[PDB]
Amino acid sequence: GPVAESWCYTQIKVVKFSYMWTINNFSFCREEMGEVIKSSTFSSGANDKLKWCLRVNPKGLDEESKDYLSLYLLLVSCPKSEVRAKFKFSILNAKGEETKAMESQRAYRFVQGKDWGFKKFIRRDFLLDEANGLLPDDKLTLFCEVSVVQDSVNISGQNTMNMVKVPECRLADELGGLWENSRFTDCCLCVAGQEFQAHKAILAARSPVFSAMFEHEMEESKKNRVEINDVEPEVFKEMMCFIYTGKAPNLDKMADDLLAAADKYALERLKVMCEDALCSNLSVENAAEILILADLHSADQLKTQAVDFINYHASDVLETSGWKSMVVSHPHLVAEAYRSLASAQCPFLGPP
Amino acid sequence: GPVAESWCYTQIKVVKFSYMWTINNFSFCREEMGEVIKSSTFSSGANDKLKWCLRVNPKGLDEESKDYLSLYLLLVSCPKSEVRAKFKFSILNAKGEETKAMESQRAYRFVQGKDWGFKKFIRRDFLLDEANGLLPDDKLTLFCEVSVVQDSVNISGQNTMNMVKVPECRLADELGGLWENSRFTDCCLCVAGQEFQAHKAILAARSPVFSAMFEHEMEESKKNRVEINDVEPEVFKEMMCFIYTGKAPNLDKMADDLLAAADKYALERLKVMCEDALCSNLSVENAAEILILADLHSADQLKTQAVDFINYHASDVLETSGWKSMVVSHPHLVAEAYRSLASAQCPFLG
Amino acid sequence: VKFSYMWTINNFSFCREEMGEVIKSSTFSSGANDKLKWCLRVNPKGLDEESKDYLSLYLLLVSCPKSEVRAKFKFSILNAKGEETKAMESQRAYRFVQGKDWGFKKFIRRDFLLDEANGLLPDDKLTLFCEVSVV
Amino acid sequence: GPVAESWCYTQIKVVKFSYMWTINNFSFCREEMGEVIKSSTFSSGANDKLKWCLRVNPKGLDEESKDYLSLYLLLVSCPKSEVRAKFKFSILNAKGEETKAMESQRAYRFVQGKDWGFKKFIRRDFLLDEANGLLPDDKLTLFCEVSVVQDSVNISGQNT
Repeated sequence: GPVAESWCYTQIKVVKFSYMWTINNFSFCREEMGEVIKSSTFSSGANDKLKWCLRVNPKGLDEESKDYLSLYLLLVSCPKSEVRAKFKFSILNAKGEETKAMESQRAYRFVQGKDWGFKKFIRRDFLLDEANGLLPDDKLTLFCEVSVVQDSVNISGQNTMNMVKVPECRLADELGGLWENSRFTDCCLCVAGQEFQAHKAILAARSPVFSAMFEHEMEESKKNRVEINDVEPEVFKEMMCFIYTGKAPNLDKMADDLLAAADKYALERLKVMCEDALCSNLSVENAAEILILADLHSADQLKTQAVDFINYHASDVLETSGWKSMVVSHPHLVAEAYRSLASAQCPFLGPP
Repeated sequence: GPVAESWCYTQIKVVKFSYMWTINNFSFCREEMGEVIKSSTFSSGANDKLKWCLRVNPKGLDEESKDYLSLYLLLVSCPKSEVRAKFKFSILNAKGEETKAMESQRAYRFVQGKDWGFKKFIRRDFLLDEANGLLPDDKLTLFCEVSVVQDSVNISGQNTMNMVKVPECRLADELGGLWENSRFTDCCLCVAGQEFQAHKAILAARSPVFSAMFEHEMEESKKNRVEINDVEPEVFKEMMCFIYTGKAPNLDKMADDLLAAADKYALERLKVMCEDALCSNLSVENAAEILILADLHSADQLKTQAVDFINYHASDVLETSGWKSMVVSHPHLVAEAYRSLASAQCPFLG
Repeated sequence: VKFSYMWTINNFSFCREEMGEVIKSSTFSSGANDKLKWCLRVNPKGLDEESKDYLSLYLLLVSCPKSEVRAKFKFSILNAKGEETKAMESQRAYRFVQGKDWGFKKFIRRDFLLDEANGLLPDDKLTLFCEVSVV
Repeated sequence: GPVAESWCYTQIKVVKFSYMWTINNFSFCREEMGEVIKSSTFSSGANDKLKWCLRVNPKGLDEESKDYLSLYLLLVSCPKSEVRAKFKFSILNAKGEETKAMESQRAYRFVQGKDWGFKKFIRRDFLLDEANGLLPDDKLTLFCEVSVVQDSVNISGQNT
């Protein structure tokens, strides 16, 4: 383990798109040799100006490929003249696993309107055989993965310089002890009959709700006792810990009540923290309750991921009693669920 | 089962419809009228927009097909100009016949104003022969389910997740805004007459020197009326900026006095930060001045760096007036210089 | 429904690439119905190994409202004067689908194009003239 | 030439750098096979981000090029990932005109720290004889003309 006086780091940026192309009732291939079936243009968010498409010859490109379905990748739109990429084609069987997954050894050069692919991809008989499982419900399930390389960039770091070294920011390190020791604070803070000691400055700096609460004539006379009963002390301690310190250690065990309290007190960052923590806990059985919580507390990101989840897994949630209470308690939730479900994945019977 | 991101699916759903039609007196109809057969047309499909007609010719329309009986699918008008429909007519098993009956293996594209079908279905005498059991009550029922497979394009879906954003902590910028606003201030710090207002708890948490004076029972008077005279106002503002923000933006231009204030108020991080500023500023003219300042303020890292710099550049440093003044003013400083030049090096032959 | 296309390539002797790549044009149509989008595809060298000393060209249909479109295309090269020379068409009405290319791989000899007395490469610029009729 | 309804003028941008290099007292090259003597870094005004240089080995690179002067073009710095270019080298004579000018037909890809050149550029004794005059006053004048090709762009001009 040597120590280097200066170190370097050159990273060539790799971005990956993936594509899923199914062909229904594929034995009705509809045409003879020379038929090219295109697919829709696809891209990811970055940089979203790289449009790719797949072109399949079910019969074959040429007379050597008669018993060979051929699959090609064609780059339709690219802002630059050259993009180099490496592709991998695969076919899903009835279970769904990869089969005949073959890749490209080379990062081919791509231009506007250039296609690179495998003319010798798969035997026509090996696909057409039902016992191989490669045409489940006559659905040809292609699956493509493309990795584009960009220019690499040089970090060009250098250590063993600037001999005197400053410490890391001590602000949070010391102020985390401030709430814990509860020193030089003035005002009481009652939650469920349990009192804590806090001062107005940090609470007003980190929450507009308390900023509006303390300044409205109560600080002159009733500064000590404030009325809070919507929340419990075991979540309120974490509330004060996040307010004073800026960190949330015990977030997963209380991501519901902390979300409710942050929604109550306009804690934007804490609301996003509870959103991420609870959204990592998404599952089939607890979809109705998290949907209800997100709609109640106006969590935009959480409700977006929740409606995407319920549209993807609506086949197994409706039988649970959460949906059965949800329909009677929140009809608007059912309306929003139907509106989200009837437009994205099965809008107008395609796919059925 | 891998996951991917579009679900293209090319839904190529087919349009099929049910149909009922009965033919009466099929045995002697050729002797009745002949070959030119006209039957009723029907409309089906999307709200009966599509037009179709099914009829059976009992004998060949021309001379060549007199051997094989005609089941021709007449198509006066088609739905779309391109219909690559592999038509598969069927019978709902009036008797047992699902093989040896001519069923289409390859069809033709149907265009507007053109009819397409097949002219050979079964041998005429073989059909007329009742011994094969192909005469159920002298009537045949048609269930023509036309299968157009042309409509396929396309549907699509983006199908993105992107997880959650998770913005960064901003306690530093928030506390800087708190210092700038000065809301609910607990103590008044007066420096050179000018009064700033600050919070007691944050100052005590950051600097032990401020922490101590707010604990020695000097509270009834020194809360609002603490005097701070040995510092400049701008250096006090920069030090309060370090205390509240945790950051020192303007530190590089005022290293020495800010180091002095940091030494006075025991801010170790600010002390080392001003030390770092001073260390990468050394020149032969004022290096002894830096050493004097570092020794005065007990800055050990900067002290060692300046001592080593002077040891490396001693041939030019000794000519400066600052060295000649430290020789008089700070003798043990030059003693440390000699110690770190001799004890920390050598032997060097002689 | 007869389109027309005057598609121009400059500094062609700097063909920039070896055998087996394609310089596409941009999508073009007429005013009506302006939905059938077409594009030429020219390989400066041979598309195939046996063509090689050859200049292949195709017409490709990118966007189509209908399924299959019947059309007859005629390619030409406009010389230094500007007349239609090396003009050869397709007699058959070929069938065009989403992403089909039809044309002539053996369109013109590369040496016959690079001959400077022929005048088929004026100012290192080539002007292909395409006329496609859709029925 | 009839008027087309729609047309497209496709513009493959090219830039050209010209370079003149003068080596005085070249016969005092002072070293054997394997010595490289570089030139100053050079570019044009726009975009001035592609920085070129020449490199010459007086005796040669390889055992095949003992009696061959070897000359290379080296791209010292370039912000883009790759740059495609065609170069042409020439040696000026005593009267100053081009002589033994030889070029490269294929545009080579250039990247950080890559060179491309002619190892068998000119016969060494062909240079060193006085009769051809390609070494006037023991001065060697090289003219390097390089062409960098860029992105093509489509304008899509539509007419009535």
